[PDB]
This record gives sequence, structure tokens and C-alpha cells, in this order.
Amino acid sequence: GHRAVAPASIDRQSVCVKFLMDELSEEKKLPVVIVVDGWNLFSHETHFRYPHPDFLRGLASFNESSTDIDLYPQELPRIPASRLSFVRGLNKMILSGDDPNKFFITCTTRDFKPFDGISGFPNVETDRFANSLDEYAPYDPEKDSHFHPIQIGNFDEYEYRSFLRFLINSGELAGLGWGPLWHASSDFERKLYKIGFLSGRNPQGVVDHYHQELVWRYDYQRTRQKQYLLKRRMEGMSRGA
Amino acid sequence: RLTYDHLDQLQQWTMRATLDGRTEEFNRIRDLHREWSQHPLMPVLGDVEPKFPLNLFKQNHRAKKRFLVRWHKANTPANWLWMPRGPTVVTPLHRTNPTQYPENWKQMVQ
Amino acid sequence: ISYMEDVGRSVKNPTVPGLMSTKGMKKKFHNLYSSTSTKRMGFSNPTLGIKKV
Amino acid sequence: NAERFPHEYHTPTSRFPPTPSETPATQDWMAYTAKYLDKQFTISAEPAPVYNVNKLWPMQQIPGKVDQTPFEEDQTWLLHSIPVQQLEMHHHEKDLQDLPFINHEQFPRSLEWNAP
Amino acid sequence: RRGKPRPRAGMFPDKYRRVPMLLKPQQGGQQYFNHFLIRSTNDRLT
Amino acid sequence: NRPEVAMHRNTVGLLPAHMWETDKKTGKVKSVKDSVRDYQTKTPYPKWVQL
Amino acid sequence: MREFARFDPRKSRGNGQKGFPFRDAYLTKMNEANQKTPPPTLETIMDRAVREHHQHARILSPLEVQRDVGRLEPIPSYAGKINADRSVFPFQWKTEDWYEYEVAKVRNRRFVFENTE
Amino acid sequence: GVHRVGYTHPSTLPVPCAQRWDLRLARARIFQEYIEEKAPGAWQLEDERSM
Amino acid sequence: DNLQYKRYDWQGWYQRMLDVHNRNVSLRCRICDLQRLDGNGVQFVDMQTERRLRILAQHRVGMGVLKLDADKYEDQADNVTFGTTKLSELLADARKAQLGEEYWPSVELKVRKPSGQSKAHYSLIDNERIEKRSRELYEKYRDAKKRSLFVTPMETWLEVKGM
Amino acid sequence: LKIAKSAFGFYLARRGQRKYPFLRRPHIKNTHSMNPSAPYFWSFMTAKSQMAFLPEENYITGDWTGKFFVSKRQVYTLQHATSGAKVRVKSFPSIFEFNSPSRWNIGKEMNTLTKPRMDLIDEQMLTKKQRLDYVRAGLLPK
Amino acid sequence: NTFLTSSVATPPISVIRTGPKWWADPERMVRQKLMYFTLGVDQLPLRRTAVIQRDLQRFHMCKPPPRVGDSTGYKRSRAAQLNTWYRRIQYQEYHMQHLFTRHVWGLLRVYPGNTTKIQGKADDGYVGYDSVPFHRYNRAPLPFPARELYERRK
Amino acid sequence: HFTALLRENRDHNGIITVMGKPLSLVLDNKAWLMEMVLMPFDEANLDYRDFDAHIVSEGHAMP
Amino acid sequence: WAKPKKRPKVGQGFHEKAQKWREEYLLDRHRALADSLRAYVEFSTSKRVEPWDARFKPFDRIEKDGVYVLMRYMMEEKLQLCNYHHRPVKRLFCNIGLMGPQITTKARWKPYRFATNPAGTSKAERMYQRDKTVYTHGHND
Amino acid sequence: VSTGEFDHPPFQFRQRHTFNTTPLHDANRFGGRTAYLREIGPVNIKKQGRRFKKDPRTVQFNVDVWCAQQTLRKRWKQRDWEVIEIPFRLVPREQQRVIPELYTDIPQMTDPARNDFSNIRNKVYDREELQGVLFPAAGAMLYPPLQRVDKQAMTLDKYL
Repeated sequence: GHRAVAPASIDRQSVCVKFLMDELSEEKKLPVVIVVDGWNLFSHETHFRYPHPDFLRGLASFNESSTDIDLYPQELPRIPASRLSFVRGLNKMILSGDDPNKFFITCTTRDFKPFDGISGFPNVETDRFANSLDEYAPYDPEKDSHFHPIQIGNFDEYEYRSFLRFLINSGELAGLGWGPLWHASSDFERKLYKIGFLSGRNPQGVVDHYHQELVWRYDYQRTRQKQYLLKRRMEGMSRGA
Repeated sequence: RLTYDHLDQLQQWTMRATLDGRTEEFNRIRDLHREWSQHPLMPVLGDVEPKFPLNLFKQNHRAKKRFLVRWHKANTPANWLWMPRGPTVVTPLHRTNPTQYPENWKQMVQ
Repeated sequence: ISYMEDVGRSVKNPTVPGLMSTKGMKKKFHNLYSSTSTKRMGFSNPTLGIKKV
Repeated sequence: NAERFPHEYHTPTSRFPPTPSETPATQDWMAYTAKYLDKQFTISAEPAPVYNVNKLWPMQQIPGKVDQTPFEEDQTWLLHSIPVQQLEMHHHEKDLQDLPFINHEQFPRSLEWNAP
Repeated sequence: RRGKPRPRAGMFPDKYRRVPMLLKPQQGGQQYFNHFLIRSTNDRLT
Repeated sequence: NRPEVAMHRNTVGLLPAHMWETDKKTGKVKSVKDSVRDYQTKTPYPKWVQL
Repeated sequence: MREFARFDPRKSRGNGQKGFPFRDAYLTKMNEANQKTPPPTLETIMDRAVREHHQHARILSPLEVQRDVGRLEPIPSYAGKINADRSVFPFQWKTEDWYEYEVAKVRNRRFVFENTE
Repeated sequence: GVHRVGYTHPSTLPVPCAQRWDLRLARARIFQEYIEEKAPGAWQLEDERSM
Repeated sequence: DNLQYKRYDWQGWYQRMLDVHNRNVSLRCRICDLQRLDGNGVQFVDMQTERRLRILAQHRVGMGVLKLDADKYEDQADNVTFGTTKLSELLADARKAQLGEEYWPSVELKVRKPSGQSKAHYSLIDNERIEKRSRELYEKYRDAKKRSLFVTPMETWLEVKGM
Repeated sequence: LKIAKSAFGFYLARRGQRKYPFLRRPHIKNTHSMNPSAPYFWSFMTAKSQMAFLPEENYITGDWTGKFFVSKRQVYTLQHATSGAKVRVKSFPSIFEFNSPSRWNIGKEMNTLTKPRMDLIDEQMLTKKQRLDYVRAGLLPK
Repeated sequence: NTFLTSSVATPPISVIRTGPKWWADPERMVRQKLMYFTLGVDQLPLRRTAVIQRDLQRFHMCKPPPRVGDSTGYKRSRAAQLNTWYRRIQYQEYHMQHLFTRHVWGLLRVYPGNTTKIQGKADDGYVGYDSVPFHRYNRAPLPFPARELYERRK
Repeated sequence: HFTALLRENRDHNGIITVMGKPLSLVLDNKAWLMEMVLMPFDEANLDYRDFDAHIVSEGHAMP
Repeated sequence: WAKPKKRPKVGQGFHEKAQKWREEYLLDRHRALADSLRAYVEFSTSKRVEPWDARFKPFDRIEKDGVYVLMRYMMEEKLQLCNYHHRPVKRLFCNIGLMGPQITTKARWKPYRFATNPAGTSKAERMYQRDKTVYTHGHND
Repeated sequence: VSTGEFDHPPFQFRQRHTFNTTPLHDANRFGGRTAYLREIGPVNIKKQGRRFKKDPRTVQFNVDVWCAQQTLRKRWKQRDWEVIEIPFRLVPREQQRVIPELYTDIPQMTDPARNDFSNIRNKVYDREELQGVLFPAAGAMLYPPLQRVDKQAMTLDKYL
């Protein structure tokens, strides 16, 4: 399937995905786990669009074919993901009964750009979302798929704690963190609490604010601790002398 | 200008590199970092970057910037002697060569 | 003083002299900008302006 | 020969963006598939609710007229023939009180003032 | 300004003149005071 | 057609090449023949106007 | 807030902007994501229970703490009483509804029946 | 996309009801209103700034 | 004007100016008082009469109050006339909902695109015909592949009219 | 104003190089009115629609004894060429005349066929100082 | 990379003087850190910079500590010493960043701004589609279309 | 001009909200902005999770 | 406020000089216009370089694969018909829909003045080598 | 609450490509649309320019149109639905009321009695549950009925 000189790769691949999915549907004895991330992309349309029919009829001159394809851009209906050969295979296995050989443990991506009802133009230099999808369309696992919905939340404090501890400390041990500068940043507890507030315990948020911790301006702790340690040292030198 | 877009591309590249067992570009990068990140030494009293001498040109004059630009153009990072880069330098904070990095771990066992 | 460290000193004058020559430039003082005299009446005191040489 | 040149003859009733000439099978994927790609397809058009479907909404439109729907794909906006404001700009009401800088007022009524 | 020299910095009104003294610098970390007081007293007894 | 929309749809058949005089080498237009003298039109005014 | 307590839609008729309910409380109530409040998460509930059962000292809410070294003050009657539901507070809302609220409230300033029975 | 606007007369339905276009016309009679036929449906734009 | 423009030649045209500036007459009524028994026993304005009323006059309704602003004429007299005319006219039309159901304005529902579960059957449409076909197409492909390196869908099941 | 080129030179101040609100300058002088465009030829400095009627000045409005120059916004018509009559336009110094008819003129305004700022510069209308300055600009030879 | 055009280069000290505005703008420092971290390389120099600058910003409304009269000029000499030290740490950082970014672009198949060096690919500064037809600092003519630094497939 | 409405949450899940949006999104995940809003809960030696705040903009509104 | 000094007299024979200069300025402008319209239409009809930037994707990819495939077999006739002028090229790519959303967002196109060069252009100097006696607004070869 | 750019930055001394600074009409602003406002090169003020392109008011207006477009576009990619006009009798019970037009009354709650408080305007209905209403002609259902998940059923998440 995938070993060929291009262009041949492109059709070989087509034939091959078809017959592969025909192989998997024909096998009843061997456990098969299919894991697809962001199923919600499969249950609606691709961002692809059907080619304007005039690409298919051939042409003489643009002067009079009575044709717009070169004049104005227009939108044609989206090509639903259920018309993708691969997804066609997967769906054919879900919907047909008599295949309890397979288990889809599958997931949803919410990854799209934010839209609040006004949208400016994204500043290209600073943007977190440039690689996100344009979707802006709502999705429910229940009505939009045949799988059984499970709901995942944010970390609770136990998870959150174990996780943050990992990132920070195991980070340092790998030499990826404050290191010799350790006295600059505050101690674990403080960080845990503060990152807690910033992220709201969301995992993506936790990772990100762990990084952004570098720039915290308003944390005073190491300052007052230093001050205290110092004053106690000098009281020790005044008790000695 | 480094864009988040570039960062995500960087991520996919780095992942894909990890999974193909390529240690090379990692080692190039590690060498670069080791060479140029060594902690700059404290300058001796009486060593400061020359200002532009007063009472030469009017305050609003182009000479100022010109002097700055040329002075900095004169000192290239190859000319920075206050940062200790070379084979001579001992680098207490870093690993020396490829052998000592985790992807070599099977040689570290007994 | 933020960020203290134990690092060694560097060599005296690590910096290479700039591409603009400061030497060949003559320092101007009195006539540099233009001023307006607050002198109310009488001949301006010659000792200040003109007297030496 | 006037319709040979699209951008040249514009009456001052004409409006951008110009609407494209129609196409038979285009309205949805099932119909498109049926007429062009695979021609043995059983369903010639996806299920059509007997009651009226308003594709431009809230906007009402004259029935039987060929029309366009607001563009979802940024490209469709940027690559269309929509012009930019070039001359001085005009508002039908606001033209009387001339510019923003000349603000003509007949009477000094409170800007909040409410007609009973 | 115009064909004349710019004044020396101190010839201008204070840059931060409109920002109240409590703000420059901020004294923050008031939370830790009590802690370090009890700490130092316990220490003394030791 | 103006440059904006249809520009590539222009044809060389719009060119009144018989109206001018061309340099063979440059492919450029040197002179213009006289327009008004030999000009014959059945329609000074539109067809539907009778004065 | 008081106004929104006794607010009724059917009373709003024949009034101007006055007929409109207090913005935020209302747009909050309209939000369904707000209709499900989180329970008091596991670490919290355990911790409280430990401290009042095992260690014999009940956790005080910040309003029950005595913060005057010199005085002993009556605990405010709202102390640990008012309960927490996203539906009431803090205010949280969908944007579309917010837009529609605002615009609508500008349009209607002049619709009033002054003369009423 | 590009579609033909359409109208289902109330006699054709398997329950009669008043179509919204009809009402639109009733309104346009009552308060005299110019229906702009060349109005593109793709141009609906709320004015972001003031709205 | 009691002040300046009160007593001299300009008093006339100023006064007139102000009267023509104020010629707006606002005409209000609640839709609660339009629902009452008419002299024939029918309810004058009922639910559907109100639906038809509200869709008829768009922004001319708010807070359950109909408000018509008549500016058309220079003087207030004629604007009460014009206003009453437009009101009785609008009621005339809106009352049509008592003639039968064919005038009850349709409800506008937002009906979702077909859901995912239903969109899945989009891959199984005409299943058999498509499979049995895919074998013959595979044949035409296996044979086309002997001549040339790349086989387009346009050499198989796709038709592009030449001329 | 410094030099009085007209009546108004007595009344008006220049006020330095001074900015006016967009597209409003008190004295309209179209320096750009003849500004060659091949592709834009029909849309530039002309009727915003091809479907508009010619202006007022393409027609005799009333009983006229006659006129000296026709206004500059009068569009050149095929008859302007054919009829062989005096076609005069008020330009500076005095008047411009359409003498040598051509069909390339037709359907444009004589606002467009008359160069407002000429490259020919008389030195008889210039002060010696002015002539010096124009020499600075590399306009006048010297 | 999106911004391709010819550019105007500032000397390092002036770039650093922008302080909280650009050089130390929290956002920018963060995405640099993200770069380093993703490469599996510590950020020491960046961390020194953020320490220095965090402190700079904290105290920016305060007056400098009293200067008592010295014939010796030790307070002057020492505070100056400290100063050029900090300058030098930040030169190390600024350099570091420019370096790693040119390199990381080298791995990402990225085209820089005009007249920029990429260590392994374009030794002489790379140019394509400049306002000027020749290479600016080579004084050599430019080929059309733009020069390609990387092999075709993606 | 902002106006903070502040209440005490007995359930220990607190949240802060600006113009009806979660503080995380409003100040846009920039940490150095949000810590400022955290600060008074620190200086009062309090736990932020015991408090719900919603903040209202009375000044010039902006995206 | 100085009293404005009076403007000197016009000159002699200048009215005829000016009449003449403007007159033949127009008779020249006719060949200017003719030549420029020829140049413009000639430009319109003749072929141009590819408007896309091969330094970005979905274009950098080998000419035997990806986009180019989509171009060779499906779009070719159309692209050659419009002579690769960038406006209809981009518009056709919009309408082909198999790239669909990316044409504006991900993909990248040569700046206006570069995309205007004649087919077979080698060196960038070709931008400044086009005829300057003609008024097409940079729309001439 | 969008972080994008709604405003055309004011004209000043010419901005050139720098750290922290780009040209005013540079390609990267407004998704490239600044192409429309760009006069390239060392412009000669006396002889050359296009006036509207340096004018604050005009430029800003064009930008506001562009922004309006973006927002429109995104609100219309947001829709998965159509508006169908269904006669009063057949329609679900919560719509049997009177529903004032947009911006007319307070935003209205769907069914405050049954515990749904939500905008009726933004209430969206499934094409499956209206099947019998929308396609009476078809006989046998063209869309197969929704499968719903039992909330009382013991499944993986219930720890069973």
C-alpha cells in the first residue's frame, strides 16, 4: 500500500484502504481495538467541498461558456466525512450488527478557535490558536455518535497535585527547570495553590501556567523568607560576638 | 519572529524525531546550548561600555546612534571575552557528550 | 542587587574598540547651541567673551 | 454585447457581491453525487421538508430569485469582487449635520431627550 | 526643544509624581509576617 | 474588461489595429491614422431617433 | 438584587427599560451550564470531615473566624448559611443572550404606558 | 451556497398556514416600503461597532 | 418661545419652525386592551390575531405595546388623522387570523441538520450495488495499471465530458 | 497670499502648508484631471455609471445669443468632431481650442483632454527670483 | 515564517532597554521558554534574564539609593560594574534566542526575513522577493522565482 | 471602572468571573495579569476558593 | 500680512504657444493611449508565471504529488485558459473545493508585482525592464 | 471578548521592519486585506499617491467592513440548522405560545414551569423528532430514529 513511487502511491493507497477495511470486517475471532481521536470530526463534514461541476464538463474559452468559475468564488456543499472511504469502512463496521469483534474506544477534540460574537483579525505574531480548526459548531457525543458517552472532567486536587509535582520536580531533576536559580521561584505549596487558581485545574491550563510561572511578578515569598533567614543569621552573629 | 504556529510545528518535528530513534539533531542542539549558555563572568572594576562623549554634536544629532551601532557591530559574539566558551572551560552544570544523555542508557547499566 | 552568583572575574578590557573614532573629533563648548542674552543695558562684559587672546 | 463584460456596466441599482449563475445539482451533496459523480444513485435529492425552508435568515427574499448565502470561508470573502470605500462617505440622515467635526444642531435639546 | 538644549532630567516634575507612596515599591507579602514572628519566637525558646 | 474581475477575458479582437501604424521590430505603436474623414456610420444618433 | 428577587415577566408589560429584569442575575438564570452546580469536591469534604471528627475542631468559614485580637464579635447571620449554586451567583452567561438583552433594552426606552389603571 | 429562493403556497401544504413572505408583503402594503429586488442575501452585516 | 424670538417679525417663522419640528405624534395602545369582546361576540384580538399583528408591525411593537409614530405632515392634526388611519388599517389586516387557519402565521423553527447517527448511514447508501460495482472497477483498474503508472478516478468511474 | 494672481490674492491667507478634511479643499484645481490610464480609461474621472445621461452642458438650455467657451465638463461627442464648429474651453492663459478633431476623444470630458499644468513655462510671467527657483527645481535651463 | 521583508537591525543594548515593553514582555519570554523546553534544553540564560528584569520592573517607580560624595568613585565604579554585568547576561540571552531561532527554523523548513543567515542552509543572508532586484549585501543579482533552501516534499 | 461583587462560598468551590465570563478567558490566560486579581486574597491571608466574585465593567467597554 | 504684490503681465505670443503645446500634447496622448491599450490587452492575453509561492505549503511539495496532482489532471485546462493571471487562478482554486478552506489561510502567493511577470522569466530584474512609455499601471509586460 | 485587532493604527513617521515594529500596510495585518490600502514604495507626495489610502476615516471604515465580514462569516459557520416554517398546530408544545420578535421584549425563557430556562430564539430542534411532521408524504421514515443512552443503565462509568 504505502511503498511506491509517487504519483502511484495515491491510487495504490485507495485500493489498499478499501481492501484493508474489507479484511477487518471479515474477521470474527480476533479482538480488535480501534482508537480514533477527535471522532467528532468524523461524524460531520470535512472542510473539503465538492468541485464546481464545470471542472468536469471541459471548456473552450472563458469568454462564453456561460461560466463563473474564474469570475467569482462560490461555495458548494461540504463533503461529509461519511463519504470518506476510510470512515466509510469504520461506519460500515459500527452500523452492521454481527460484528461484536470490535471495540471503538474513541474521543472528541474541542480544539477549535474561540469565537465570542465578535472576532477581530488574529494578530499573527501573537496567537495561541493558529493551528486550531475553524468549526464554531456545537457537538454532542450522544446524538451524534453510536458509541457510549463517558465524561471526563478537570483534575481534582489529588490528580492535580500528583501531576504538578511531577512536572516541576521531575522537570528539575532532568535539568529542565530553575536548577541553581531555585531560590528565585517560590516553593511547591505556593506554586500549587497559585497555579490552581490560574488554571482552574484544567490539565492543558496546568501545563501552560507551569510554564508561564517563570514570569510571575507579584509573588513575595522567597523575598520575605530570605529577609527572615538573614535577620536570624545576624542575631546569631550578635549572640556569638 | 517566533510564532506559536512555529512552536507547534517544532513539537511535531521533535516528536516525530524521538520516535524514529534519531539522536543526531538533538546532540547538535545540545552542543550549541552547552557552548553559548556558559555563565558570563563578572567584569572588573573600571570596565564599562563606552558612551558617546558629550559636547561633540548637538543632542539631537545622528552621530549618537551611529556610534552605538558601530561600537556594537565591532563587538561580535565571537569577540565577547566575558563569556567563557571553549574546550578549555569546565561546565559543571551540563553533560559533556552524547554518552551521558538518557537515550544511551543501556550503556550505563552494569 | 538581584541575582548574585560566585562566578570568576573576566580579563581587563574584553571589549574591542569601536568603529567610530572618538580621537579625531574636536570638542565644542561655548558656541555649540544658540543663546539669547538677558543683558538689559550696557556693553557686554569683555572679560567673559573676548578678553584672553 | 453588454453582459460579455461583467464589471463594466453597472447601473446604480446594481449591488456587490454579484450573484453567480445557478447550477442544477448543487444545492446539497446527495443531489450533486447523484447527477455528477455516481449516476446509478437512488436518492436524487436528500429529504425535502414539504414546508418552506428559508436559507437566508432572518433576511426575507423574493421567491423564485436566484441568491447567495453569507460566506463561511474567509477566502470566499477576500477573493470576491467586493470593493472598498474610496470617496467621501455618505449617510442619508447624517449628511444634513455635515461632518463629525461640524456637528450641526438646530436646537439645543438634551442628547438624552425622549420624544413623548 | 527648538534650537536649544534639552533640560537636565531633574528639571522636570517627578515622573511618578501622581502615584501614591504606598505603591512605590509595593510592600507585598503581608501574609508572611505573622508566620515569621511566631517562627522567630519559637526559635528563641530553642 | 477592467483589471479587477474579467481582465483575462479580453481578446485581441477588441483591438482596432487597423486604426494605427506599428513598428515591426518593437511591436509598438508609432503613429495613428486619421479617424474622422473616412468615417462612415449609418447611426450618428441611435436608430430609434428621428429628428 | 432585591428587584430581581420579586421580578416577574408578566408584570414587565407596558413599562420601558423599567420592565427589564436586573441584567446579570437574569442572563445567569437563563444559562443551563449554570444549572448544574459542582458538589464540594472530594479533598474538601474529606478534609473537613477529618478535622471535625478525628481532630475535634470544626473548620470555620472565613466569616466565622475572629480576626480581632482584642474583640469578640457576633458572627454575621449570613455566615455559613447562604449556599452555593451557579444558577444564583456568581453571574455567568452566554454571549448571544447578552447581546440580545442589551440591544433590546436600548430599543424599548420609549415603549411605556404612562396612563394605566 | 447559491440557491433558488422558494415559496410554498398555503394551498399546497398538508395543513394551511400563512407564509412569512406573504406577511412581508402585507407589511409592505401597509407602511409603504420599497422592496429592493437586487438586494444580495450574502451582504447582511450587522454593524459591529455600534451594535 | 417666551424669550427672544417671542415678539418680533422672526417670531412667526421661528414659531412655525418649532411646530413643524414637533409634528411627530406618537400613538400607543396595549395589546391587552385589544383583547376584548367585540360587538358581535367574537374576541376582537385573539392569540393568532396578535401573532399576525406582531409579525405585521415589526419594531413598531415592544413590551406588549403598539406604538405608531406619525411624522408625515407638518401639523399635529393631520398626524393624528394619518396615525389613526394606519392603526385601523393595521388592525384591519391583522384581524384576518379570525377568518380561518390559513392566515395563522407560521412558526419559525430552527431545525437542526441531520444528526451524526443519521449521517453515518450516508456511507452505506446503496451498499450492495456499490460493492459489486467496486469489484468491476477494480478490474478496469488492474487492467489500466498495466499500461500506465498512475490511474485516475477519471479513468475509472468518473466521467468528464470532453467537449 | 504673496503674489496676487487674481482678485482673491487680496482677500486670502495661505496659512502655511495646511491640511484640509478629506476631499474638501476650498479651491478645486484638478491637476490630475488628465492622468493617462489605459485600463481604467472609462472609469477614471468620468461618469460613475455608463448608463447615465450626459451633463447639462451638452445641451442648449435656453435661447442663447451664443457663448465663448463651453464648460470643461461637457463631454466630447462624435458631432464635436464631425460638424467642424468652434469648440472652446476656458483654460489658462486664455482659451483652449479643439481644432484638430479625432475619434479618440469621444465620450470623455474635455476636463480630461486639456492638460491643466503645462510643461511649457513662460519666463515673462515670472519674477527674476521665481525664475531662479524654477532653475533650482531643474525646470528652467540655466 | 510570515514576515519576509527587508529589515532594520537594532543594536542589542537598545533592544534590551525596551524592558517590560518588548524584551521583557512576559508573553514573548514565555514563548521563547517554550521553544527551549521543547528542544530538551535547559533555559538558564532566559531564567537569569527574567530574574534581573522581574526585579527591574518591581522597583521601577523608586528613587536610586543616596549617593554620598566620593573622591575615590567606588560607589559609582561598583554599581556600574553590576550594571554591565547584567547587560552582559542579557547579551548572552539575546544572542542565544537569535541563534536557536535561526536553527529551529532550519529544521522547520522555514524561510526567514530578507538578508538573514541560517547556519547550515543559507550562509550568506537569504533573499527572495526583495524590493530591490539584487542581493543587498552581496551585490549579486537575484534569480526568479525565490531561491529554494529545502528539497521539495512536505 | 470596575465593580466587584463578592460573596462567600461555603462549598469551597470559588470562581471569579468578569462580565459573565470566567476570569481565565477574560484576562486571557496571561498569568501575570491574573495573579494581580489573586493578590488581595493573599494579603488578607485568605483562601481564594472560599470566595465568588463577579466583576462588572462600568467604563469604556472594549473587546 | 504684507500687501500682495501684483502679478506681472502674461506675455506675448504666449497664447498661441500654449494653444499649440496643449493641442499637440493631446495628439501625442492619442498614440500614448493607443499604444498603452495594445500593451494592456496584449498583457491580458499572454501567459504569466505561477502566482503561488513554492516556498510554503501546500505548494513546496514535489510536482509529482499532492496539490500538483490535483492541478495536472483536474484543473489544467482551466488554468491554461486564463493564462495564470493571479485573480482567476486563485478564484479557480477556490471553486475546486478539494483544497477547500486553505487557499487564503494556509497557502501563500507571490506579491502583486512579482506575480505579474511574463512566462519564462528568469531574473528578478525583469520587474524594472518593462516598458516605461506606456500607462497600463504596471499591467504591461 | 476577542483578542483580535479591530483598529487601524494611526499614521505617523514611517514604520519600518524591526523587532517589535512592522510597516503599517504590511501583509500580515488583517489577513492580507491591507493589500487594498497599500501604496508601494518611496512615494512622491507632490506628484503621486491615492488620497483615500492615507485618510484615517476612510481606511478605518474599510477595516470595520472587513471585521463585520469576519464576524458574519463565523456566526454563519456556527449554524448547523435551517429555519422551517411549520404551521401552529403541528409544532412542539413550548412553541404554542406567542413569541415577540427580536429585540422587542425581554429575552424570553422557553419553559420556566418545566424547569427549562433558556432562550427560545436559540432553541434548536432535531430533524429526527419532526420527521412525522416534516415528511408526512414519505410513509416509512427517511431518517432512522435516535438511539438514546440509558442513564440508569450500569455501564463502565458507573464502576460496574
